[PDB]
Amino acid sequence: KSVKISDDISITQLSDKVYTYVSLAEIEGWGMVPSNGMIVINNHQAALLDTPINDAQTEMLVNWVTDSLHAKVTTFIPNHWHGDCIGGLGYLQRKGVQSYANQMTIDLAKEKGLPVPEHGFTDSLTVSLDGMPLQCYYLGGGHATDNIVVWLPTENILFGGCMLKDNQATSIGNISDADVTAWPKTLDKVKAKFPSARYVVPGHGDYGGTELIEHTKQIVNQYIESTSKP
Amino acid sequence: SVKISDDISITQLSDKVYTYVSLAEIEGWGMVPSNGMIVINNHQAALLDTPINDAQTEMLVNWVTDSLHAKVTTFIPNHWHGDCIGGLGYLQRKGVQSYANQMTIDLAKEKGLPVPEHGFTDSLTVSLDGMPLQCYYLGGGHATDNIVVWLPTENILFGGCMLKDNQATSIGNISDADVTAWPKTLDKVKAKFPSARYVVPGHGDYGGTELIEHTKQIVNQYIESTSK
Ligand code: NA
Ligand code: NA
Ligand SMILES: [Zn+2]
Ligand SMILES: [Zn+2]
Ligand SMILES: [Zn+2]
Ligand SMILES: [Zn+2]
Repeated sequence: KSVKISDDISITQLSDKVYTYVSLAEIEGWGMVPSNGMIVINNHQAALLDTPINDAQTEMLVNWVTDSLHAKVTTFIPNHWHGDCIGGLGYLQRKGVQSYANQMTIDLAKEKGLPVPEHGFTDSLTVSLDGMPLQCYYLGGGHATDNIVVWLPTENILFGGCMLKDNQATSIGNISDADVTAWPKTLDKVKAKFPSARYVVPGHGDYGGTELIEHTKQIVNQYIESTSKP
Repeated sequence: SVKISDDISITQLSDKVYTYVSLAEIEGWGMVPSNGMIVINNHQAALLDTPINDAQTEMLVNWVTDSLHAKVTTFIPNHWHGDCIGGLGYLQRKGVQSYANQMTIDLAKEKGLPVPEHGFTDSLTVSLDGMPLQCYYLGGGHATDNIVVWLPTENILFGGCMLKDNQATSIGNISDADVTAWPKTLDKVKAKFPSARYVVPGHGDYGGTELIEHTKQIVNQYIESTSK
């Protein structure tokens, strides 16, 4: 599977230009919790999709991109406003990395005093990494009201983020910012929009293929039934 | 209105916004003036539409540098026509970053024209070092991919070529127009920007929100004069 690049960070290469990382960080009362993200590389320029929970781990990751990939991190896109998405944005901004996100994520970050991504979109936005398309789509609420997905057309790889659960997952998880009623519909749109997905990376846990989508949908619907009757 | 050169003049609309008019010849029609915008924040500038060519674009960009002491770092074209992206080649050679309707990008690619970098489909708010540049695609009009750029902190709308100045009587170049969709787009624009202080068209004098209704009338009148 992966390769360690820190005592807490491991990385898995999915394609010549795409890698997915696993960042482990302690969360009070849950021990070391892993969160996923992506590193996309084109012409020695890199895009980081989600940051680890803090600056320190984000800096480790970016230093690896420089030291081992000989790439400069120029681009950043977060899945949503949670920590496993923008926990390291303060460091990236100190470093001059440009950012793009769902306009909803920007409003939420501003409202909450968190580091704020620069450019906001409402429907879709294809960020060009020196000619390589990183297609960002907001298809509706799910795990978080502002959650988006990032599709890499040239690679057939989808970083669906936290709205998607890994195959070993059995619970809906943290729903404090979720839109459980919209969530199954959002998954339906994801399924239909990216039928050629070869790799599908969730916000936490092992990546897989398109089955993660149906897997997640069953979890949300089971959650809905469980908390509705009797 | 200040003269930048014999073929380019610029008018300041607010502390942070300027509108330029550059004159270039259209094969078979003579000299035609086209409009664009210069928005400035913390010595960084956004150019909305470029003159018809690299030469004129470079002239304008050096003036922003020397007279306005701002560096152009950002670019947004109204659509794929020359009066929007004619000087994109030069801008890209200068390291200027660009955002545009995805439609504009696809059109520029299929035509072998300079291609903007980042494409959006509904709306996009570009941050000029904190100053918002709100871009919206509200439907086809003068061109199928035409958008508008709203400056919320200024109440200034660069509507582009989908809008005509007050003196206009004709619909103008409609070779890439979506005439039947156009009035519907103007309705969407009207409902969306009732607070406009300045409304700048792709060609002609800028005015107020009245250019939107005026244009709707021109497009409708056109539809009539060709249906008798
Ligand atoms: Na993440
Ligand atoms: Na123009
Ligand atoms: Zn989350
Ligand atoms: Zn998460
Ligand atoms: Zn045009
Ligand atoms: Zn025009």
